Amino acid sequence: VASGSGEPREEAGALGPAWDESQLRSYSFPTRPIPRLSQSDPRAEELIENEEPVVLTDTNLVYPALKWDLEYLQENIGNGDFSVYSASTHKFLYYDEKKMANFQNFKPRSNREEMKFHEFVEKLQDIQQRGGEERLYLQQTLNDTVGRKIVMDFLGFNWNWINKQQGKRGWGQLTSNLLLIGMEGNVTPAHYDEQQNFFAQIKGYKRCILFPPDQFECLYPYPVHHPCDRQSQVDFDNPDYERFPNFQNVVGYETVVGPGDVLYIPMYWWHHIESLLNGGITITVNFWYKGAPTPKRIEYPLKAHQKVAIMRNIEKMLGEALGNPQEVGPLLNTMIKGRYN
Ligand SMILES: O=C(O)CNC(=O)c1ncc(-c2cc(-c3cccc(Cl)c3)no2)cc1O
Ligand SMILES: [Zn+2]
Repeated sequence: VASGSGEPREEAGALGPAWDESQLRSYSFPTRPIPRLSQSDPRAEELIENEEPVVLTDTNLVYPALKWDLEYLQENIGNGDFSVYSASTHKFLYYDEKKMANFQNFKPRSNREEMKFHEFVEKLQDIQQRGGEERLYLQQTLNDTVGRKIVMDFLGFNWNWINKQQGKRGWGQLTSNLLLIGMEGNVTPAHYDEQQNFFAQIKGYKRCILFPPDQFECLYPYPVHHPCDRQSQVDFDNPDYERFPNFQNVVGYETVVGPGDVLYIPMYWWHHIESLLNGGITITVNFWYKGAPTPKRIEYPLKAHQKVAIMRNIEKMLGEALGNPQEVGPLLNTMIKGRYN
C-alpha cells in the first residue's frame, strides 16, 4: 500500500503532471503522506518542534539555486575537487572508510573518486552516449573554493528563515551544506543521521521514504563499528524475511519533493531517497544542524531516539572495553542468551 505520495501535483501553466507513478520503485511496505505545508502554516511549525517530517513549499530557501543546471555549475562552481561515487547498481551504499579496518572481509560496492567538475560532467556524457549502465553520484560539501557567481547564489539563500529556525529549535551550529547531483534512478538506501536536516530540492524530483525512530527493530542497522553504520541491512528490493522478520511490520512516511520544496528530516529518522526513474538528473542541497543539547532534567519515558542513542553508546563502550569491535557480538549474545531472551 505504497500509495503515499498522493496524486502527482500539476505544474503551473497546464504543463502536465510533474511525475507519474511509473517513475516510482515498488516496495513491500505501506506508506502514508508527509504533509506539504506553507512555512507560515502553524501546523508546519509544530511539526518541526515535535520533530516530525514536513515538506515546506514556500521557504525560498535556495531560490537563487533553482536556475542551476550542469552547464551553469560547470562554468561557475570553480575548479575544486568533487567527491564522486560510482556504482554498477542503482543502490549507493556508502561506507565509513575509517571503520574499514574493523571489517577486513568487507568489499565496498561503490568507490569514491575525486575529480574536477568538468570531468564529472564529461563522465556523465560518456555514459549517456556509451549507453552504459554505470551510475554516478556527486556528494561534495561546498566550501570557499567556489566561483564568484556560486557565492552570489549561496548568499542569496533565505538565511533569515533558516537561522530563525535554528534559534527556535535550540539547534547547534550549521555543520555543513552537501551538494548532491545524481542520475535518474539513483537510490540512497535507508539510513538515519544524528543531525537535523533541511533537505532543499533544486532540480529534478526525489521520492523520500521516512521511518520514525521507533521502527529501529524493523530496519536492522549494521553494527556501530561496521563501515555501513547507521544504514539498514535490509535489501529493500529483496528483503530477507528470515534474517529480518520485523521488516514485514515496517510503515513509512512518503513524499516526492521537487524544485522549491524543503523537506525537514528530523534527527534519527530513517530516510530512503531515490531519484525518479526517467526523470533526468537531480540536484539537492541539504542543511545539517547539530541537534539541541540534552536537557538537564531527563523526562521519562525516554523518546525513541534517546533509546537509539543508548544502544549506540553501549556498542561503542563495549568495543573499546574489549579492545576489539569483533568481540562485541559474542559478548552481547552471552549476556542475553537464556537470561533476557
Ligand atoms: O541522496 C539524497 O538526496 C539524500 N542523501 C542523504 O540523506 C545522506 N545523508 C548523509 C550522508 C552522510 C554520509 C556520511 C559518511 C559516509 C562515509 C564515511 C563518513 Cl566518515 C561519513 N556522513 O553523512 C550521506 C547521504 O547520502
Ligand atoms: Zn541521510
